[PDB]
Amino acid sequence: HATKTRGQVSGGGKKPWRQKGTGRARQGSTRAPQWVGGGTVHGPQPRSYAQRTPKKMVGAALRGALSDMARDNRIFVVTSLVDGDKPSTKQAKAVLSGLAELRKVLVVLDRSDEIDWLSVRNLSEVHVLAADQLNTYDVVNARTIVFSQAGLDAFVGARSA
Amino acid sequence: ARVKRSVNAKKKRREVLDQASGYRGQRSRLYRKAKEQTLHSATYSFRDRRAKKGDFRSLWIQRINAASRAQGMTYNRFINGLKNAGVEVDRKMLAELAVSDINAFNSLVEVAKASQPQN
Amino acid sequence: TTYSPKAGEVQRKWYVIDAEDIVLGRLATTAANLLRGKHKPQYAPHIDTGDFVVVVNASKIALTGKKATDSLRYDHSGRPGGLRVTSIGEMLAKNPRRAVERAVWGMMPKNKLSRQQLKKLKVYGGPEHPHAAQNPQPYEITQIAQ
Amino acid sequence: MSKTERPSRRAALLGDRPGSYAIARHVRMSASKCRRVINLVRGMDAVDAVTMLKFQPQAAAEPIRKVIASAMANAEQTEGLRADDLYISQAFVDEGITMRRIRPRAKGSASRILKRSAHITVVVEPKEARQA
Amino acid sequence: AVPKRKMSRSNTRHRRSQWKTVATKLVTCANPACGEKHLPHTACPSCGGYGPRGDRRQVVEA
RNA sequence: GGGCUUAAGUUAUCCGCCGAAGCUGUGGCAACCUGUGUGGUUGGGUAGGGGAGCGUCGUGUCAGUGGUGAAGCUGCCGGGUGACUGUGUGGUGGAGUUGAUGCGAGUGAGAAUGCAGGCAUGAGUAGCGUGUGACGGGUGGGAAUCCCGUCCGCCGAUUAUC
RNA sequence: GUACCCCGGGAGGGGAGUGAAAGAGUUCCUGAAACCGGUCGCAUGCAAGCCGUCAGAGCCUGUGUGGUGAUGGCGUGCCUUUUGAAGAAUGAGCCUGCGAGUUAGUGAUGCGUGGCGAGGUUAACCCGUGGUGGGGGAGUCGUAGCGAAAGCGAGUCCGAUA
Ligand SMILES: [Mg+2]
Ligand SMILES: [Mg+2]
Ligand SMILES: [Mg+2]
Ligand SMILES: [Mg+2]
Ligand SMILES: [Mg+2]
Ligand SMILES: [Mg+2]
Ligand SMILES: [Mg+2]
Ligand SMILES: [Mg+2]
Ligand SMILES: [Mg+2]
Ligand SMILES: [Mg+2]
Ligand SMILES: [Mg+2]
Ligand SMILES: [Mg+2]
Ligand SMILES: [Mg+2]
Ligand SMILES: [Mg+2]
Ligand SMILES: [Mg+2]
Ligand SMILES: [Mg+2]
Ligand SMILES: [Mg+2]
Ligand SMILES: [Mg+2]
Ligand SMILES: [Mg+2]
Ligand SMILES: [Mg+2]
Ligand SMILES: [Mg+2]
Ligand SMILES: [Mg+2]
Ligand SMILES: [Mg+2]
Ligand SMILES: [Mg+2]
Ligand SMILES: [Mg+2]
Ligand SMILES: [Mg+2]
Ligand SMILES: [Mg+2]
Ligand SMILES: [Mg+2]
Ligand SMILES: [Mg+2]
Ligand SMILES: [Mg+2]
Ligand SMILES: [Mg+2]
Ligand SMILES: [Mg+2]
Ligand SMILES: [Mg+2]
Ligand SMILES: [Mg+2]
Ligand SMILES: [Mg+2]
Ligand SMILES: [Mg+2]
Ligand SMILES: [Mg+2]
Ligand SMILES: [Mg+2]
Ligand SMILES: [Mg+2]
Ligand SMILES: [Mg+2]
Ligand SMILES: [Mg+2]
Ligand SMILES: [Mg+2]
Ligand SMILES: [Mg+2]
Ligand SMILES: [Zn+2]
Repeated sequence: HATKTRGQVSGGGKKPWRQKGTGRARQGSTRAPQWVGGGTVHGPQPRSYAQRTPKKMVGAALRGALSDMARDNRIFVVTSLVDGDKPSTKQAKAVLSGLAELRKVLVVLDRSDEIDWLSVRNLSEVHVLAADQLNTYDVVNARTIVFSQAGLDAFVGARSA
Repeated sequence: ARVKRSVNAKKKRREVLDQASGYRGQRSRLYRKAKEQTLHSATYSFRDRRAKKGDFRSLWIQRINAASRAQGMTYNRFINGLKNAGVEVDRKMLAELAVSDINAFNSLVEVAKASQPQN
Repeated sequence: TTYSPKAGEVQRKWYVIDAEDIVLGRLATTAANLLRGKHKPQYAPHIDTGDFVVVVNASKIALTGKKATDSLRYDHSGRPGGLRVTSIGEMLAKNPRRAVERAVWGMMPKNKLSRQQLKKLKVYGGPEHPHAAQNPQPYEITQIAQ
Repeated sequence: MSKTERPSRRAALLGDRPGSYAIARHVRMSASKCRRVINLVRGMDAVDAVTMLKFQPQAAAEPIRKVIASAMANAEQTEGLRADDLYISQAFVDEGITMRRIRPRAKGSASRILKRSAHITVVVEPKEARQA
Repeated sequence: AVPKRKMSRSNTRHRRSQWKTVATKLVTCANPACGEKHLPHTACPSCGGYGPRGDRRQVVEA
């Protein structure tokens, strides 16, 4: 997001009229902020909103978010969804058998778990993640998480005491 | 997130133009001129809500003075007589009695006359 | 709610005062009180509740000291050198009604209602007044003890 | 919420009463100068009004006379009324579009000139409605 | 001189209301065959005649 | 100021009353202190410091809602200690938007001889830029101001011609 | 994109048609305020008005509350700047819109809050073409001070191992 200041608005180089004698207010440029078509004083400028949250804080928040619905019994683990070739009908079933429809799926296998990924990709009430990208926002937004066996194993292996 | 001022701005203007809905000239048509009079109106109303006590007490005292002087007794002697007799009927009820129940007011005048120090 | 008179609710009476040997100040205070109706328990500043006052023998109003020739009355026409001055004795001799009206008006509030009420004062320098039809009752200037 | 009995000029000016009306929009004359003659013509009988406006010296008489004649014709056609028993029940002039122009003046200045315009409305009803 | 202050609505209207005109009076043409309205002491624009019922004289060829 | 010495003047003295948003009575609100059943003290306020909020726009989430009519605009009837507001009830209108809780601001205007537009005031006022036009007829819905004609006037080292 | 008819020279309007809607008729969505008017209610031609406020009759209305307001009291605008302004000091004709405390730094220094805690924390960059996640401890602050420094060290420096 960006705006043009009085220095960036086109024109406005010269004094509009003499300082005295005209009976008009003293003006310095036609692009002064109080003019129609003039520059914006404190309008937005491009920026980044990223915050340097500590690693321990980010990880712990993730642990607490996962733990709340672990205690609430909202994590299921499946060996996999779908067999052979890949449909969305199959996994829709596997998950509806699990429970409800505000879902998170973990399949971790970042390179070749196309079967499960592309099956659950189009549900629109399922969010699919790799185990190395769980993140607190998605965990909190999820009403339940279903891990693939490999997904849970890889998350545990990536972070364990 | 550019914000346009009009929707929020008009609220106080409508309030003030409603508050100034009997004024003469610009004071009931123009928000800026109505705003100046509403400040004066609020100051006058606050001042007059406290001066009203004195105004009505003065009216009651004048009516009591007239009613008691009709009985040959000044207001000060009448009030001192009531105070000595121990009748704590106030300026207000006394004025209402004077206007409405003149016989009861005259009986109170007799009470004050009897309760006078006579000195 | 305090009582308030309603237009013609209070009935206005007619009094007559013989200004024979009565000081101008006392006469004017009494006239102002009667005209404004301050002796009535129904008094209200905003509604005329007073009575009509007919003053007779205004030419025989008593004055103390050297007022009859040293107490001056001034009028100005509103133009340069437009002052006239006459002593209260001369004014009582010539136009007593003007003198009594000036005194009463000075003692009466400065109001549109006061201007209206001052018309209720009928001043005559002689002992006779033409308002027998209105049947004015005699009024005696008195004082209440203590 | 929009629906039925939608507002109309006839409903606002007559409201189920007999009579008619006529509007001349964008009359190329000033509203005040039109009002100067509207004030005279309001409340008169329609035939008397048009005959008088044939003789009224002001330039506003002509458009107002034509409006009154048009209202009379509208009444005669849409309510069977006759021209000789109509009277001008209402008559007013509102302001229309104004054009800003420039008149050059001394010392290089330019003075604003306003070419104003008016809308004229006349409402005619049978004379029996005068005492109603 | 220049107007010191903007005149109030009451005063502006008090002065403006006096800018008006009187209605033209009109008189019925004495000619029975015309019966139209014309200005007093003026030839009838319709019949183009002038004078009383009896001694009528043509004035305007219209 | 009226008027006043027949004090409504001065003075000593006595008895009453009037008189403030002061004090007291009664009802509501608030800050602080205190042992925490009580109570006490306090609450004019510019520069300025501290604290807690209203409204607008965007937005995460949840709950929604909308042609059986959103936004906006505009009445009425109400509400709050304030900014303000109703989950009251109409009208206009025609496609969005409410509540909870967070997040982000081009977040609030009466002033800057502020900027843009619209419109008043003066005012139906001043002016309409050197002057000579008259009349008959015509045209036309409409003619002092167009056309034709006749009188008359004006320029003519230029009001001509190139 | 208004056939046809009527008044009109037209412009414009009145009927009628089209359309869910024409008071969506091309100046066309919504249509606010200044500003200009018609109608109705009340007041107003003896009155000295920072235009209000408190008291208050009458009339109208009663959609039993609202509109108006005779008359009485009290009452010298807003802002700026000032010892002090209703000021005959400044600015503002009016409405609508716009118009001024912002943002960036692994800046400086407090506070609130959260994490970890004798430790805290990464920067560049690498991986995640899948992001907001993981790696990266190079550095940096804390961990001992005192001295110009060599240096010494819970001491050090001036001093004479004072
Ligand atoms: Mg430049
Ligand atoms: Mg410059
Ligand atoms: Mg620009
Ligand atoms: Mg008294
Ligand atoms: Mg609505
Ligand atoms: Mg030039
Ligand atoms: Mg005048
Ligand atoms: Mg008090
Ligand atoms: Mg107190
Ligand atoms: Mg108390
Ligand atoms: Mg305070
Ligand atoms: Mg205090
Ligand atoms: Mg402050
Ligand atoms: Mg629905
Ligand atoms: Mg919106
Ligand atoms: Mg919200
Ligand atoms: Mg802003
Ligand atoms: Mg504004
Ligand atoms: Mg100027
Ligand atoms: Mg402008
Ligand atoms: Mg004007
Ligand atoms: Mg004139
Ligand atoms: Mg003039
Ligand atoms: Mg003139
Ligand atoms: Mg002239
Ligand atoms: Mg000329
Ligand atoms: Mg000419
Ligand atoms: Mg010729
Ligand atoms: Mg010549
Ligand atoms: Mg020659
Ligand atoms: Mg529909
Ligand atoms: Mg509409
Ligand atoms: Mg328009
Ligand atoms: Mg529109
Ligand atoms: Mg009168
Ligand atoms: Mg005075
Ligand atoms: Mg000074
Ligand atoms: Mg000034
Ligand atoms: Mg002044
Ligand atoms: Mg100065
Ligand atoms: Mg100025
Ligand atoms: Mg301005
Ligand atoms: Mg290191
Ligand atoms: Zn004729």
